[PDB]
Amino acid sequence: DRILTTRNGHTTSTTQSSVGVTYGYSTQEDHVSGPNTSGLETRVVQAERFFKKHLFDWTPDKAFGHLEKLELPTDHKGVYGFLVDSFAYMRNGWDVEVSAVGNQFNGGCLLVAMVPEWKEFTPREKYQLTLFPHQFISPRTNMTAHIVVPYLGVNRYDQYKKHKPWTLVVMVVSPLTTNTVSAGQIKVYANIAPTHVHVAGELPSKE
Amino acid sequence: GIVPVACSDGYGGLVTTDPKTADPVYGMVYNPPRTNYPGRFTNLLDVAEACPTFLCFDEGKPYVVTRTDEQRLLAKFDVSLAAKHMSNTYLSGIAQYYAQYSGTINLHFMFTGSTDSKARYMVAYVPPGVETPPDTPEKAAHCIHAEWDTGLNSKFTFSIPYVSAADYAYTASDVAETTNVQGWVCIYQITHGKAEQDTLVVSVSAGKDFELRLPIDPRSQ
Amino acid sequence: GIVPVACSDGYGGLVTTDPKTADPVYGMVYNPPRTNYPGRFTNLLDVAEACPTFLCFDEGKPYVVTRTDEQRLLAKFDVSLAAKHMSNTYLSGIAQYYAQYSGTINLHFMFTGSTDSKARYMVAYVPPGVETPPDTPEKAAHCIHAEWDTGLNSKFTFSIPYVSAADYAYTASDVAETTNVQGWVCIYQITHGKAEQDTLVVSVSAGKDFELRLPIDPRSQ
Amino acid sequence: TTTTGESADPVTTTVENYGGETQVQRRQHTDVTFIMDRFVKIQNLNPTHVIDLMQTHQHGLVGALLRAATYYFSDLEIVVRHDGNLTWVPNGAPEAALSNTGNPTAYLKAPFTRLALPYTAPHRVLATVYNGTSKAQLPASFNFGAIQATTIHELLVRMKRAELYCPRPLLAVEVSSQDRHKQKIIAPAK
Amino acid sequence: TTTTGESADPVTTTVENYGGETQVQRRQHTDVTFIMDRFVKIQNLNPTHVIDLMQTHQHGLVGALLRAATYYFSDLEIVVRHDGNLTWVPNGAPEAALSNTGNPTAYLKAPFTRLALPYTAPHRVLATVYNGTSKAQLPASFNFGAIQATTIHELLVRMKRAELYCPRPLLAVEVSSQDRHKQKIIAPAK
Amino acid sequence: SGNTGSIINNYYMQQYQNSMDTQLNDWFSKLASSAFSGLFGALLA
Amino acid sequence: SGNTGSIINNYYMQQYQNSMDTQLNDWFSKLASSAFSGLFGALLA
Repeated sequence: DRILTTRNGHTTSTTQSSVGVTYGYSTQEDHVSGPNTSGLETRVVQAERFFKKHLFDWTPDKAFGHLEKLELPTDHKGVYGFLVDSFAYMRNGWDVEVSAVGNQFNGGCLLVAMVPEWKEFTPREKYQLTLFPHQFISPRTNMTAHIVVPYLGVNRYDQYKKHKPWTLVVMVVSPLTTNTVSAGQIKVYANIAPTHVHVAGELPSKE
Repeated sequence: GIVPVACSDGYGGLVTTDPKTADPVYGMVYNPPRTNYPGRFTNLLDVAEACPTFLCFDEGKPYVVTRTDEQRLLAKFDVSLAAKHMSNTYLSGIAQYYAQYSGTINLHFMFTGSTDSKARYMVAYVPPGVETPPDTPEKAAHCIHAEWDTGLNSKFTFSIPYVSAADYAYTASDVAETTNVQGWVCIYQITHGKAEQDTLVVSVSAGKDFELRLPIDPRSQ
Repeated sequence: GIVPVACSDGYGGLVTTDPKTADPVYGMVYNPPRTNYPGRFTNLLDVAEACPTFLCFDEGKPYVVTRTDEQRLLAKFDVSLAAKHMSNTYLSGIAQYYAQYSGTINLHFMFTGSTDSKARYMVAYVPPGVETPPDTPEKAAHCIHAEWDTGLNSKFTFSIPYVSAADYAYTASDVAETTNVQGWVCIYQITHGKAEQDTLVVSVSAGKDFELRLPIDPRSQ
Repeated sequence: TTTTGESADPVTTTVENYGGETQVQRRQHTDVTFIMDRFVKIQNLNPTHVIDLMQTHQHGLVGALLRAATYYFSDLEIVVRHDGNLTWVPNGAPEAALSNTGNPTAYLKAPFTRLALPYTAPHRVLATVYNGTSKAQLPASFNFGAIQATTIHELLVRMKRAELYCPRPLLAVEVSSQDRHKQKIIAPAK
Repeated sequence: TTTTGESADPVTTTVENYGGETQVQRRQHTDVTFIMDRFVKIQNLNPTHVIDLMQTHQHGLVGALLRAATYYFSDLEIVVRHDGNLTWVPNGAPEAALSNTGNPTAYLKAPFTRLALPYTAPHRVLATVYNGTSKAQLPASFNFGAIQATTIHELLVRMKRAELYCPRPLLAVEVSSQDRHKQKIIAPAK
Repeated sequence: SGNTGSIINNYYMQQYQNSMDTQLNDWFSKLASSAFSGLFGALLA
Repeated sequence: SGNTGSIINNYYMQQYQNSMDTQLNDWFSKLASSAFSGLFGALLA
């Protein structure tokens, strides 16, 4: 059963080349109603759905250690994005799908990981990125990686305009190889959905 | 032989807040009785909840007033125990001696106008996240808020909620923080009827879950 | 009278790892709750078992590759937590802080070639007792070893056994020891089919009975 | 909550009024006995010194909370750094008694002397303000005795099992800023 | 053991696969609470010093293991060698408070002062890295209070009942040798 | 009682450690607990 | 608990010795214990 369909709201994603789902650090969420919001937080399901982002083009010239990152949340022009501008505090986890579509004649390997409290890693530290929740993408085996993570941080609710707890990271483990029958490059995309979205502290309007 | 002990380095010095007691030297003293002496308080916050004290508005008045009947922002103050407006309150007097707090702070509004004067007011809690506080009731309506009019009951009480990222907030405010960290309270007059010289007295008390922790001795001595 | 005690010479000084606690001075502090905070680890070796980290081969690559389809020794490294090849691993990062270890160390091999590339590999554990490591699969066959080919499952894991005279081995390596004390691991390519530019990624994790003991603080500070 | 303000009946509204939820509170740190139970400096000293809690600094943690009460009761602990031997006499003793050894006298033992003393006033409670004369200042009988030594360098007092009655005003620093009193809060270096 | 490498599911093979036998292991020394529970030096000191565990040496046993975690919690013990009296204030206190005796103040007693301190941050846990601003450096609120004395000569910290969350990279010395990092291991004389 | 944290009894008798009270009550606790809460009048929630 | 070895109770109350935790779980232990072992597929031993 390499076939998987994921649903988030009124959006679905179906992949026929998956190696399952990796859950990071936990399988459920910490308590979303703590003392810091005095019972004024509310959930917004209309924001729990997939949004898209191109990460990069995986080409043969990129070597081991080449790293691409996406700090979350990122600019969002839909419901979720509106919440970031209209409420002072928020919390949510992430349902992350990364795809790298070439063909089975390509070779190589990408590491896909979710990193809490991103800091630029030194070359030597890249050898240990597997300490973070991750999966690999190798054209001979899969085109999709899927990671699910909960919200975390020193604070139970956050101000995303000031702090991004999670960072999606894609790193080249072994360079893309090409044949006469393979793809020449692979475009890597992310399909992300925020999960268990809660907001607190409605802000005034700007007009 | 006798018991061998290790007199330990780093232990034994006097610490001004230590949890031990001194050796006594003058025993058997019986005190005059003070059974049922009135007015006792065993926790500072019992007093802070029960006795609201006055806020301080421009010119040292415990009230706001407006001459025009149009809608206006009557006052805006930082949600801080170190705010100018709270500087003469008992709650701030107590808070200065603790590093952190959390919980509800209650505002009281008492209208003192004559029978023939009426008004309608609005109070809003504006969380951190905006450059400047809203100048109109319309923009502020999108925040947590309450509106009320004057009548037989002269007093209205509103709870300023504790909404923050951390579980506790600092009682003092740092020189580096330009815009207030816990947000603002904005008091508006929606409109009034013949209330040009009539005032709204504002006071503050501690809410039911208001809490102060970590005693400190900060004043210059 | 009172209790007589012998204040004992040689006892009482501060020892940085002592098993006693200091006297407290600031009581009754209640912490914000951190119930079910995710990602906790209570033993370093739980992390070391579950998260393999990459080895380092000539040029700083976490993999080996070969252009010829003949049989070749692809890599040879010392069975040492101080080996060049293990220098960027989490297992070695942890091990530097302990003087001794024993137990299984696990190697993981992940083939990243395209569907049309195939290979057959061999890994051998060569104990101490020979001058130089075997350069061919044939000579190495007489050692403990495993052979595998590529297919649907891209990963093969092999346990490097703890075989030694003493019950524990040192994590660090001495300047005097020329040839490695715990032996070698040799990775060979038996042959391949159209796998000229395809690689084998190698990582390492702690085995089930892997153990580290005797904490030390060795780095230059 | 709407009420009759003039009656001055306490009214404690909650966030539940607009859908919030009141939390759990832990108030041990604002417990009276606890907060007053720590040593504070006395400062104005002489070789002969009458122990009067009103000599604590008025803005100090203990001195300010004490002045925020009208009446109080407590036992006491003192720490004294002195040259010579230290003698203490109870409330009511003739100053002359300080010279005699029959009164609690502590022989010098470095670095200082710490003692537990009982309340000895003839009144059931003492006051921080007193509207009248006894013959503004406080009555002479409002004290915890007196101490004497060749030289008294330092004196710390600690109120034990304190009781406070009838709250009085307690002030924070006045604010000139127009918004907030700002000061340097401790923060990591670099 | 043959498995699907891409899914990143942990796989722990054993020597039993080729006829060996897995042994008994004793891992108390790699227990987190245990390993972090020892004193380490702080080093960069001033007469006024904010206690920040990130000032431990990054390659030191405790400093390195701490940085190999994202979030952590612990109480603390400190040993301070100082001239004058030592005062400590909790997280959040105004720097000015360090001058007053009402705050935990330890009177000099040779050779140094050892104290047990509780965690006082307003956050449920602290972090060793923080991806953002609070107004890279860490937020000012990530500390265990501050201490002050006339002169602070030495400061040792000890994490008590430590909890670590979310592992991060931990590095050994890089090797130039091409085979093994070699160093002088202790050996008997003569 | 208040800022004392020894698990062990005091070596000295109470008659020596402290003065002793004689006989012949928390007003602010009662005052605070008596406070009105909620709303006065009809609610349309 | 961790690097403490006195057979005897602490002289001070726990409320003073340490901070106290409030409430409103070892992930890596579970992760490690969940690891696959042995062989995948048929064995000819």
